[PDB]
Amino acid sequence: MKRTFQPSVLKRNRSHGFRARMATKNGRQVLARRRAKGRARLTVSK
Amino acid sequence: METIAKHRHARSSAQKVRLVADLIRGKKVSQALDILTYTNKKAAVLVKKVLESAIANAEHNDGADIDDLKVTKIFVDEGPSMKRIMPRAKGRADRILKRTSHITVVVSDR
Amino acid sequence: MRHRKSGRQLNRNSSHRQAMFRNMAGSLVRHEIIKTTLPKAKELRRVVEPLITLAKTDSVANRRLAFARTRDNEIVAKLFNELGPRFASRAGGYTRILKCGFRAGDNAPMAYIELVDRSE
Amino acid sequence: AVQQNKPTRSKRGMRRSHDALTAVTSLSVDKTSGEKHLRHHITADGYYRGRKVIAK
RNA sequence: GACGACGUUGAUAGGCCGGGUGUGUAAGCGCAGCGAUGCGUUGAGCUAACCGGUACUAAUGAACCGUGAGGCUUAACCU
RNA sequence: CGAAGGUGUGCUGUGAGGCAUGCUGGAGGUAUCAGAAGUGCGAAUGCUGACAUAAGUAACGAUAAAGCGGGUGAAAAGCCCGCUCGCCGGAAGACCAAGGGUUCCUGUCCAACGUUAAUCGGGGCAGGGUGAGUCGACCCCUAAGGCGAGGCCGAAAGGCGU
RNA sequence: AGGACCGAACCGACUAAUGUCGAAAAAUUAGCGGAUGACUUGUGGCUGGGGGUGAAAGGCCAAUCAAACCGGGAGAUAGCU
RNA sequence: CCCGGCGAGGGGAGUGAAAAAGAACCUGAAACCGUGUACGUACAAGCAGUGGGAGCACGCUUAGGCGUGUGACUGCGUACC
RNA sequence: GGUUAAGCGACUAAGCGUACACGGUGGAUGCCCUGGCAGUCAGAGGCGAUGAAGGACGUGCUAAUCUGCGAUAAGCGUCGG
Repeated sequence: MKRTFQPSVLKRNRSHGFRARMATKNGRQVLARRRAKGRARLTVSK
Repeated sequence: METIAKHRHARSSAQKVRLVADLIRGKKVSQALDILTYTNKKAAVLVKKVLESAIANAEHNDGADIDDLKVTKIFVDEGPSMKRIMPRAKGRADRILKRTSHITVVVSDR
Repeated sequence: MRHRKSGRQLNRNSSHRQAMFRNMAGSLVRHEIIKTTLPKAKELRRVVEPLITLAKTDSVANRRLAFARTRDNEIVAKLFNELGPRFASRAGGYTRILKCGFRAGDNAPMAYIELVDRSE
Repeated sequence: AVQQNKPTRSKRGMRRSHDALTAVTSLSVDKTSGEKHLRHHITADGYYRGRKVIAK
């Protein structure tokens, strides 16, 4: 079947990327919670 | 004088090695080598490779006599498991556990 | 229910079955011995013994007859050209089956087929 | 296809009363070579009723 | 798995010769036709399991489990 | 010259228990009398770890197809070669973008992985290989569209936008 | 010329089978409807939970939809096991 | 050092207080799984126990008979929450 | 002593049951700590455009990862202990 995750890096980057999530203040809290919860991989990097 | 040989973690199950190592209970060695050279199985690859290693432990460490040399006890006992995951249908898995077994061969002159 | 039938199926379709027994009988006379399982040994016999039967009384037409059933003239070259005086007197069987033993691959009853007259 | 009440290890044993491997003790000795093969079979060195039958 | 037939004092299987059966005029030559093809050879040839024989090959000497006159008591017959 | 714990044993109390002791064990335990509670488990389709059962049953993943000889090797229906057989051929062929990121290749190894064995493998150990003024991007130019200097607008964030 | 005809690709899902502890959390073989249109596909964007979007089935919104999912109120509450 | 596939695994030897401390390593219970010895068992049915009990097998005392194991057969008896 | 009959009658155990001795899997119990929770007591109560918190990629004799550090890279100078 046409399964749901038909992936890319172009869909991925402009949605869940760094400068996307660290654009707005509501995004920024996720970057300031993934920090404080001590996650290694912040959002997506290659 | 008495001697023991063990193959530990033989990659099979207990009933698979119990069946051929039921015939060689209470036998002499040369009739046991001849009943294991022509038993068409995998455990007869297993324990006959080890039963000849037991008589080596006689001719070298214990009693060099092999002609009138008995096998007293032989008992295959269980071992660990390799718990892999098998996929069954409709999304649900299946905890397979690839079985493993231990065999002792005990050789002496009662 | 098999009652008075013959010719074991050997778990292949008839088209596959016939085409194997060609390329074993082609292989049989070229190396003079084959290892097979017991039934194929027991039923390559019922197939090959026509060939050296229909090759003692040599003709022009029987060359194609052992080419319609063989389609391998190199095997037909060994027939009729050595096998003639090799088998003048044997009114009947030409295979001495040997029960060899057991296949260490998959526990088959292995065996040995040969032509009787062996000196090499 | 299901079990409703698990059988004991007793009846599990008596089902295994007949699994025992048939012994193949009936070896043979050669006529004129003296060695030992299995009956109606050939040796490791190609002997069968005192003949080098396969020469392997 | 059992039951049955045999194991060189052998026809139990396979092969083989023959017959039987089934399909129909094999192939290869020669003739008639520019040719497809038709005629002769030729009711030929080929023929699964069928039937009757022939030991040609495969069914070996052994080895093996099974023993070594069968308990007690009474009655009836042996002397 | 042997603590707790474990495992049997003889005794003892109305029971919850206690006391002595054989073996295993190898460094801690605790009387009498009192103080405080994460204080006593069979259940709750309780949670977690482990092990049975069905069972040596079912199944081995398309009904394209094998068969033979040789070799390597401790062992070969499956690995390497040769010989035929069979299957695909607007594909089960060969290139590219996406997407995966050593999965390619030689030496070497079989514990584990490969729904089997395995000398083989897209598996592990080790080393190697990707070479562009023209190929694609990066780069110069915009669409849909997202931000958005001044600004308009809005409790605050922020929304729209040149 | 055709929202024209026949029929592959592409697409869709009608009928039966099989499967339904599946080879698959919706498939495979045999057919079936269309196939220059109101079509089909790729890539890149925009819309948002009482809100999106809908040739309207309460269908679809990451296998879940008569109000998605994560966290937070919150150890809600439970005359009920 | 022997045997094995110059594998795994294992038996000796050596260290060490001990390898029934060996890298899956202190201690190592239970379920589950086998080995051996002893007894019962293939005409008997049924919550599988309890009351009675022959024979056999053993540790012993003291030789009179207890203890432990099994337990033919028999009287009652339909698990727990 | 032998013979026919009649009555009665163990050892057989493919496996299975129970108890002991033996390990087999298993990793609970007792014991252990450089691990963590709750606080007493002072001190601090900030880091940040002479570039942060949190990361990427490099640095050694080195393959890798952790600690430290940053083309001066497990470290430099400097004044002391």
